[PDB]
Amino acid sequence: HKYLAKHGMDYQGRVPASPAPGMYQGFSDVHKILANHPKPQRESRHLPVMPMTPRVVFEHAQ
Amino acid sequence: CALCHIRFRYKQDYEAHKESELHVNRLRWVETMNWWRETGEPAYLKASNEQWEWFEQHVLPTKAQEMGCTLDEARRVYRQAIMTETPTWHRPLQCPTVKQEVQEPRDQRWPASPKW
Amino acid sequence: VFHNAPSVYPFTKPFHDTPYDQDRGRFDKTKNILRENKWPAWMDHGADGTGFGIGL
Amino acid sequence: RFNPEGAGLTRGTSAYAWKWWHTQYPWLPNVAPADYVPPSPRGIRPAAWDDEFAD
Amino acid sequence: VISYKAGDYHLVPKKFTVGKRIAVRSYLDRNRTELSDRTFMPQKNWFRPY
Amino acid sequence: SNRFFQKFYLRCGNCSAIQRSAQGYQPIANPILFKSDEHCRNYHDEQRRAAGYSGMVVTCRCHRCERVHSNWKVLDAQQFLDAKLRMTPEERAQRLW
Amino acid sequence: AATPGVGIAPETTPVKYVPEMLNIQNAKWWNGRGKPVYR
Amino acid sequence: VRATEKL
Amino acid sequence: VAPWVPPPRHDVKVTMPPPPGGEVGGSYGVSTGYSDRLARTPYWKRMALSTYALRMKENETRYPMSPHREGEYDLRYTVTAYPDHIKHRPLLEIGEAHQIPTIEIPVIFLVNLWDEERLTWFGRQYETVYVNRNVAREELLPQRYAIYATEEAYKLLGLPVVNHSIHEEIPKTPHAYKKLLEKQSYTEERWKYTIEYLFRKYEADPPELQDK
Amino acid sequence: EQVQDVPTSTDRKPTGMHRGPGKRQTAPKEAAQYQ
Amino acid sequence: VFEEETLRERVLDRVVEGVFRLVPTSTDRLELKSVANIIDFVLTHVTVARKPLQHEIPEAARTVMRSHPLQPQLGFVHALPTDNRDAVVQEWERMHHLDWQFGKAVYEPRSAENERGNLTWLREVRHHEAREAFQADVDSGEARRRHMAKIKAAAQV
Amino acid sequence: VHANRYVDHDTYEEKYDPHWEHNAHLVPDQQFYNIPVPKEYKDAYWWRDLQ
Amino acid sequence: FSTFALNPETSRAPHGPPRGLINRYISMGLPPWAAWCNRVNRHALYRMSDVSPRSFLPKAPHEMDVIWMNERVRERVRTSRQVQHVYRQLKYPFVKTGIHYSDTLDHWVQVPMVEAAMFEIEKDGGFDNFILKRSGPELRSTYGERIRRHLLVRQKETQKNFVLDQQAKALAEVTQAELMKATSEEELDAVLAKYGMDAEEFKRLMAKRVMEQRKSV
RNA sequence: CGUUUAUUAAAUGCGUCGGUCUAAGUAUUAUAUUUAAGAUUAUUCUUGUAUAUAGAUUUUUAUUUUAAU
Ligand SMILES: [Zn+2]
Repeated sequence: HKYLAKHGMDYQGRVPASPAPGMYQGFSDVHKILANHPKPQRESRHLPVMPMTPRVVFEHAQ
Repeated sequence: CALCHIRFRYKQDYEAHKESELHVNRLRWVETMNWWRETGEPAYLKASNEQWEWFEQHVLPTKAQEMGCTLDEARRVYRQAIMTETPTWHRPLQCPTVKQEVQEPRDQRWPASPKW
Repeated sequence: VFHNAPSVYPFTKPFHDTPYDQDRGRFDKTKNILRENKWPAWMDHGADGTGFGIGL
Repeated sequence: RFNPEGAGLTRGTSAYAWKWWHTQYPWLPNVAPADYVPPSPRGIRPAAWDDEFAD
Repeated sequence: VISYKAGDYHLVPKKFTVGKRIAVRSYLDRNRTELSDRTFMPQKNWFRPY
Repeated sequence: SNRFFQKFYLRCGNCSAIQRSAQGYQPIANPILFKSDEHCRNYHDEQRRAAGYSGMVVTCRCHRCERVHSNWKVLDAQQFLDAKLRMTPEERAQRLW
Repeated sequence: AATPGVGIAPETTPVKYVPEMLNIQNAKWWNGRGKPVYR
Repeated sequence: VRATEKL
Repeated sequence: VAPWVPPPRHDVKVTMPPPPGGEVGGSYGVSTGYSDRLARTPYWKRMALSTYALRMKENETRYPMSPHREGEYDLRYTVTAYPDHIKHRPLLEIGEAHQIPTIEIPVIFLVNLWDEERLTWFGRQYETVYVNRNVAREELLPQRYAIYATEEAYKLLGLPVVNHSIHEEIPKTPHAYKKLLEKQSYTEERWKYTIEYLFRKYEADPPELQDK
Repeated sequence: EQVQDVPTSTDRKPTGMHRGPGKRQTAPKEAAQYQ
Repeated sequence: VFEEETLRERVLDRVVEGVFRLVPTSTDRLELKSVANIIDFVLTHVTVARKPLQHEIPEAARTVMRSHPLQPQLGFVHALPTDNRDAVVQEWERMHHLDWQFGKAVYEPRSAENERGNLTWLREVRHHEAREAFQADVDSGEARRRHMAKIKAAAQV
Repeated sequence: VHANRYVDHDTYEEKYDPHWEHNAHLVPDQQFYNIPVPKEYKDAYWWRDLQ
Repeated sequence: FSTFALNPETSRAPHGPPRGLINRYISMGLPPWAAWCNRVNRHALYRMSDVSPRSFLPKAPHEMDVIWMNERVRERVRTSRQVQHVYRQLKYPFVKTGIHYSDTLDHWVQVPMVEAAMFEIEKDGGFDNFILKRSGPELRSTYGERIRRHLLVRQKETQKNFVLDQQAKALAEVTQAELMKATSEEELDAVLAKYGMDAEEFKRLMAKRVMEQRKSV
């Protein structure tokens, strides 16, 4: 829906996982408007860091 | 029959409607209203004028000298407001009956009456 | 005493059901709006994942 | 259950609209950033638009 | 003279009114089919003056 | 229908002649064949006179300008003494009786 | 969860059924919370 | 501007 | 917490309490006024600041009436301090049907207005006309053609003050109105009831003796 | 009185769209109009 | 909707840069993608251009409004009632013509007043003509006399 | 406090009206001792003078 | 109550204290519905003598919005049909949409008001005066206090917009003594430059006026 | 094929069908119901409710409701 519009084709390739930095920035509890993936990032290029939601910290505690 | 808001379900009465007491009466009413607007009103308030202006020129001159005032001033003592007249706002058309019917003992009882 | 609202009987009764409404009282529930709280955010939900700043 | 960036929302309210019913958040009206001041008839003309054009 | 045929000024502009009486509008008369141009045409904006 | 007596002091508007017009005893419409409209509006109307002609046009003929009009201001009898006591002894012959 | 017990009156006539309409006694000393407001 | 308009 | 409790409403007189509230504009329900300014100042003080010629002007008993609410009985002598219920009664009593008919009010026209349908005059300029209650409010007043014919409206315009008794009494029944039309037809449009207007028919020869 | 031939009806559209007794007949305000 | 870059640049260099010689920032170029928004963006940056009206008064006329007897009270704008709250809850209510309704009024500052039927205008133009008439005495001096007649009524008593 | 204040055409501020304080109706308050308002605008505060 | 046909008015009861039962309750001020009480306890003839009316306001006096001039929701005790059950009910007044033209603020304004206000408005000379002579706790409205403010401004704006006509006529009068002769149209600039009342605005404004001499003919 | 306080030809549920709705939601739709899917078929006849109705009642049966001794 963003490759089809800008390229005139079906993507016809494996889509990258790990949503691009800058997507879903207003969302707060994504977890569904995503896979259970983390909120992607800021629109930055800094190294990926898990936004330590209360959930991620619990997994560390497991 | 939009005139009287009537949908007709049975034929043979849609025919007998045009002279029905509902239609013919609604005909008279929506007509006499036209009469009032067509001829009446533009002539009724014509005469209402042609008598007032008669007064304020044929009678009020002499009347203003009776108050000892100026002529223009009396046109606010003899007509404090011009209550024109409409179909919707007539003062009683007929001065009510002066000789009222005589009361009677109740059920035509004659030597007075024990009860009411 | 449900009708402590601006009396408007033939018009639409603005807000009627919406969060910022009259005819619902003052010390009511349904006041999530008023989430504005003087206390800093971090002390009612921790500064990070481990609920650090939490407390009184 | 809200969806910010929802291409509805009137684009002023994406936080205040989580509250408000489904039936009332599309209609919530556009107002201002609450810090945007009215268009002000001040005298600052674009840097290079210049007079003759401005006049 | 100032002519006047009656049935002229309604006291309320003829948009906000029924024959006489201002009419009620309450976001329930309105459809959601307007406001659906938002999917492409973005809402009005307040461009701050530079 | 006023069971009780009361005299007002009506002040004309044309000549301000404070004339007094009383209200006698006019008996109640018969209760034997009762009529609910003619009674309960006889009574409610009676409070409206008893409170100094509250919601009624006053129609009495003047004594100074001999004519009947509807221009009277009903004076409560301590607004009357406010007026009567404050008129030179000659105008008491003019406006009062 | 709650109940006014009065039943919401029309939005035009906001008050039908005052408790006095039923010859109710609500002295502050009798049932406590009594004394009405239209008073 | 009002004093203007009189003249 | 009340810092600076206000002073009583009408405490302006030196040796008598201020009139009760409500009468001055406040809350009814209490008969006797009281002001702690007056009750604290010892008696000689209250007799110092005042001469005998003055107390007889503020002793002054306006007994039934109220000196402040002009025209209404003093609310410290009624059965209870509330306003007189009887004078200010709602227009509909507790049982009657609302058959208050259409009423036509007097308005002072301000511009020579000339109907183009009846081709005659709604009203000359500066003459009071009895117009409908919902022509006046909705068509004659919003445009500046007319105003009401109140006493003070006459004062503002330059006309001899005339008392139309504008809604001095509303009629609650058609035949209770069609009597009020008879009263108002006499005071207002009086030329209808002259010995000269009752005899336009006869200012000259009885018609049966004139030419043809 | 010679004017008592009031048509027992009137043009006014009957309020009360549904149905019932007393519809579409003269009113004592309309009976004084035609009079 | 001027969305595709090829279309926006085809309009922005011509109308907002060419015709008007305006220049839009990057973040506003985002929402500057419709005929409705192009009109407003101009109609803010051209409204912020009119030199703020310069209230400049002369001197010769200035001394008139000073010595003139009748001066203006001029504080009323504050008495006006405030409707301050969240702008959305304040403007949601004006969902329709809730403007002149229920004791509200869109007060636009008015500089001239209609004189016909305006009670509060005739209510003072007579009170003024009752001030010019009283002022006539003090001009001639019948006020001082009629005022000096009180103290001679209030002296021998 | 700024209602009915002759603006003077030198300092463009309110001239000190000595009369104003006499046509002023001190409406009370909790965070203020007694706010002064001109007489004409007194009735809008009818509840606070009753509270 | 007397039985004769024509009972001319008189000072006192002509035939002794009026007989009958309903004359017994009128002789004590009560209304003629006391004839239908089964118990007339000392509270009852208090209750029904209307010493203080059993009648209240729908909302608080402070929160009241719709302009109820002098009304309450009086309860009307009705007796039912064939089997006479007595029940009571609260009867309201009739509130109309008061869509008036208050010429103070030269625009229509709507405040819902009981019928009794739509009469006492016209008895007061306008809608605004009815807002203005009533006072606070008397006009116990809330809309009436939002529209009194605009009324108090848009009056003190007329008075302000009046003194314009007295500061303008002052200039117009005092400048005419310097528009005295049409010798120099370079001087008409200087007199206008004196009061800073520019020419380009005045010249065409007078032109539009002589055209208005031709627009009005 | 689910689901129930004395646990099931209880009551759900899909389809069809009847009625309602084009100024709050898409009339191959959603409200409001009666039935029960699948497969055959779905008969005869009307006195009342409803609809339509014409100041109302009283009258009055295209479809629907209930009825058929
Ligand atoms: Zn007289």
